Amino acid sequence: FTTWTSIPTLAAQFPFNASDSVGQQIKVIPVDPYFFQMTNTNPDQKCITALASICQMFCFWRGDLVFDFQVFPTKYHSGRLLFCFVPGNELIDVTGITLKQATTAPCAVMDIAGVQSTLRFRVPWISDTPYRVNRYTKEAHQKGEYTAIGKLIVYCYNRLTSPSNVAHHVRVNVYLSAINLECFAPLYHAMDVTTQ
Amino acid sequence: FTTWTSIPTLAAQFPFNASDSVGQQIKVIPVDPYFFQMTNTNPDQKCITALASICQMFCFWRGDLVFDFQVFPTKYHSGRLLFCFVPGNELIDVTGITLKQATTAPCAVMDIAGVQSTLRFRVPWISDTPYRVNRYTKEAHQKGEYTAIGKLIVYCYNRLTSPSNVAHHVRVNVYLSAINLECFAPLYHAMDVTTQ
Amino acid sequence: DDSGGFSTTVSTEQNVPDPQVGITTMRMDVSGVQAPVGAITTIEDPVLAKKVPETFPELKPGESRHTSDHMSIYKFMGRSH
Amino acid sequence: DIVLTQSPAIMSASPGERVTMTCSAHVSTDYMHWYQQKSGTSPKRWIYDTSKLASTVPDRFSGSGSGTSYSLTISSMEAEDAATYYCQQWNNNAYTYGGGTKLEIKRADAAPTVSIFPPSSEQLTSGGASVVCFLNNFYPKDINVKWKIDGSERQNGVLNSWTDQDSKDSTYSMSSTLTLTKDEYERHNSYTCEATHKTSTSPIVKSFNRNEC
Amino acid sequence: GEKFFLIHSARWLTTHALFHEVAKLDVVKLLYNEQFAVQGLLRYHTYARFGIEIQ
Amino acid sequence: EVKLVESGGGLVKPGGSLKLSCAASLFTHNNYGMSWVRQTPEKRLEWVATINSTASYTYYPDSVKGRFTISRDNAKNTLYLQMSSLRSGDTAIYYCARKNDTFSDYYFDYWGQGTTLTVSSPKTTPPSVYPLAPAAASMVTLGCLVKGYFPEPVTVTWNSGSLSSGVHTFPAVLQSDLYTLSSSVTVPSSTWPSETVTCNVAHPASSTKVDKKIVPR
Amino acid sequence: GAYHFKDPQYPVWELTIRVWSELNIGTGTSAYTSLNVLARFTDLELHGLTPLS
Repeated sequence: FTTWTSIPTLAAQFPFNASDSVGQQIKVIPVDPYFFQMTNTNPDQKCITALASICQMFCFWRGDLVFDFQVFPTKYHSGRLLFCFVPGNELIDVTGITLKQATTAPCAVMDIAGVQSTLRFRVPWISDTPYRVNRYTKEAHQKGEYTAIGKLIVYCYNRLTSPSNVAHHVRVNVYLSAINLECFAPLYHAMDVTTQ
Repeated sequence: FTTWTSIPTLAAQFPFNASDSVGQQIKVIPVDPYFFQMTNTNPDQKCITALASICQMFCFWRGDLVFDFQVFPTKYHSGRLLFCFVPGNELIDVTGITLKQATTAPCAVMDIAGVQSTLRFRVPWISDTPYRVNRYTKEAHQKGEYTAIGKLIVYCYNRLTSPSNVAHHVRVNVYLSAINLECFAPLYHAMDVTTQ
Repeated sequence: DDSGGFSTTVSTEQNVPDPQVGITTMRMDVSGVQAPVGAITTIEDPVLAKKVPETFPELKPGESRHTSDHMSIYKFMGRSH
Repeated sequence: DIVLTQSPAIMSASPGERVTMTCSAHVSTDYMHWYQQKSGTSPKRWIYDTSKLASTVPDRFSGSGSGTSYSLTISSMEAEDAATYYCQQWNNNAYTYGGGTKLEIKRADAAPTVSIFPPSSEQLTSGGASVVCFLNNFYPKDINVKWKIDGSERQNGVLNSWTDQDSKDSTYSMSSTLTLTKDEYERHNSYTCEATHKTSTSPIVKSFNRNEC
Repeated sequence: GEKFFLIHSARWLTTHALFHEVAKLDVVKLLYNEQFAVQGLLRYHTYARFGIEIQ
Repeated sequence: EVKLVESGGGLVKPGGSLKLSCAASLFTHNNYGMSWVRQTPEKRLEWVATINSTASYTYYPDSVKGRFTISRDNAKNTLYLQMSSLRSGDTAIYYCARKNDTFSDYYFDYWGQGTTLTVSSPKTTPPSVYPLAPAAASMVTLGCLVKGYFPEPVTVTWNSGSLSSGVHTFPAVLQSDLYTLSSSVTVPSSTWPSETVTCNVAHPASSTKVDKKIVPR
Repeated sequence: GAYHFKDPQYPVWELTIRVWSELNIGTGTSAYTSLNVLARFTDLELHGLTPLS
């Protein structure tokens, strides 16, 4: 099955406007292979990633995930982003973290212009249990069993300075893949779009 | 005499506008060393290439010709051209050839932007007779004796996409030279400007 | 070459079948001291797309407890449906 | 060979809405190319291939369709589209044209202004006459103008003239000429053209007498 | 037989929305036409086995 | 910019012949096939002619085959269109058209200004222009009535271009072998009857100029 | 075993081009760009010549 899981597919989509202050939070991502939010109208369908259509058939999962951010700038914009990873679970109160407070957590910066346009971001495995359960079959919550190892935050580390005859926003695609992955205990379940 | 013939001189001139559709024919060239069309007003003179003022003194000629196209763009335009060579003689009906129909003939594409600006185009020798006669001394036509090995067509393979603060056309010069050339049977004749 | 053509730019082999054994096993730092060249890349090059990424200091996970692997088709679909 | 059709004839639209027309053939065509005939001038480059707008065309226009049905998608109607479109097929030989879709800009309802003139004396000494009725600055285009001739209506001799949409006030104007003879003119007294409006209930009766002056 | 052919073109605008399909074409069917030079071999034969290059 | 200048045209009786010329410049003609497009005033459009680079290939539709003759002049860089066996179906406006290729099909780019051909058998008639007088408000409409002309192009301009913004030029109607229009002008109440209001009438076929001053009744 | 030209079963390959991200311009920048597709065969093998056109 690793022929499907080790190939990155598109999962998310977000813009980077020129009218944001330094330290504004752009997009939050729960860290799990069950995440996907794209959809289409003609025909009526909810799109899926390749990683979500393997791990939706197992009770447990384990391994490092690889986020790939791809920007689409011109040659003439400038600015810096700050990706931050907070360890935990799928539900904590995360938007009280200020920009200076995010440097305690492991983080990395990205320069927009240049000849490279892809940042491969490998998330380590930080947990207290060896395997992390699938819960989306159930309906009620329970403290102790979870679906995530923490969340990810996308900040604005430097603003977008640009000329007049170019556009005012740069769109970023978010890919999704895995490495050193392991699953067991099969079942059947159809996923649903996580509306973040 | 090869000290004159092996040096490229300017022969033709044509613009590439931003308002042409894909598949519009820009310029046709009969393939012969007798071709030249530039002129000047002060003083009144008809310009000549170096290749035409050697081969205008011989009854027969043979060898491969080398067309050199030189563009003058900015760094910020984009588009592609399609040079096509149709074998034949100096008179066929050539403008019925569509853009898809031109790919059967030997052809080559050119990218405008970059760090190179010159395409050297070597035309092979395709004929049924070993030597091709000079006819411009005579006045009437005759089927069987000709002056060309075919014609060349310049298409528009991709359109000109540009910003606003640059110009809207790129001019292209056409050079002319020969290689492996052979002539014999001398005479005297003064050429005249081929008005295409 | 069979066709007698010419090529300097390469679009390499894509979607390698069965790339990795799906049990967490071993074949010391995996990532560490050396600066990450896999942290930044270009995804439009198929040559540079298959480079193993790293950005944080990690090490070896270990070995699983259950013997057989549940990520092979012949053991997954061996169960009837 | 084969002939094209266009399903609307004259479509009106307010600025800021969608406009959609359809060109269709009975033998399936591959690539469809459109043209725009402005009033008084020649058509130009409007649409090369199936979906490929020209150089000087704004981005809001579009084209689609394959086989039999073909459409011209306008997302936002604007004030610069006062012209006539044409579709053309481009298979084997004939390259036949469409029927012609006259796109006019919709203006709100307005009352017609009437000023009817008696014929001049130089025409009345030439053996004939032309009782001409005027209408100015009215909407819609289709209006019912009838003559009131001693209480009756005569449909013989009616000459109606029609302009296009003016590019400034977006209004329509009309002539209504009643062709007569010198001695046929001198039988009636009551001359009245009335304009049947669709929002105003009664047609506006504007009259004059022949035996005046 | 093996020579690059121009089979179809399209044009990409600003007004096309996200995930819109610009061009949808059959690769094998458009090569089978008289206007190309590969017609002269495929017209008189019946079966073929081949690979496809795209640019 | 591509320049296509048509020439010729006029009043041709049925059973005659006429040659036209679209002389273009600024671009090379031996890359371009040329054609002709017909503008009948009732139904639109119809395409009639084709000749490629050399003068060998001529493509006509079914109707105009055997009636028309086309020939290119690459030395003088011009075009021609020899029409024979004319009748009233070809009373129209003629454009010279330029062919260009798309991928599987063809395409036009530029059409010229166009001429005027009318096929019928009356004589050339100068017009008879008579005023339009009322029998009161801040806006007073005036007008000239143009009547009795067979050649179609006429020029009705108010005070040689002074009142041009308030003009309602009504089109002409063919009635009993006579065309008739009525240009109506918008005049303020202070101009009439205190100043001069006179329309120009220019009939270039018969070369007649009739100025009609609107007088109060 | 092989493709049949004069009576195809179903098309072997089907090329597709989707808009991966939208095209954005400013003022006066041209609102379009052309596209082209090139194609050729590799390793052509023929079998069984037929007389019928």
